[PDB]
Amino acid sequence: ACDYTCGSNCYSSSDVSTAQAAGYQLHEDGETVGSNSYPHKYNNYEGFDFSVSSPYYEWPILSSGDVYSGGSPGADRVVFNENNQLAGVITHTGASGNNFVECT
Repeated sequence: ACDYTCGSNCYSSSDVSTAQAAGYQLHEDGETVGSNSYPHKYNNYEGFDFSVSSPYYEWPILSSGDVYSGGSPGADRVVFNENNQLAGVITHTGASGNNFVECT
């Protein structure tokens, strides 16, 4: 199981989906979290090979705390579009300017 082990953290790809509907439910609800709109749309440029849609989105995924709301996730950050599908787990720290990149 856990196919997204980043920073030495075998995250469950099935658990990432739940957190995937976390930043999504908010993006579609129009509401927001913390106070800076965490769930936003990612344009992508590095060089991925996702196969979902164009209008991606970013939101932090956790496996112990809970929905991002009172702390600082950063680094891991599964992407998505508007159906809680899954663009891929990208990291925001393993690349200059914590750019995003498939967890490898």
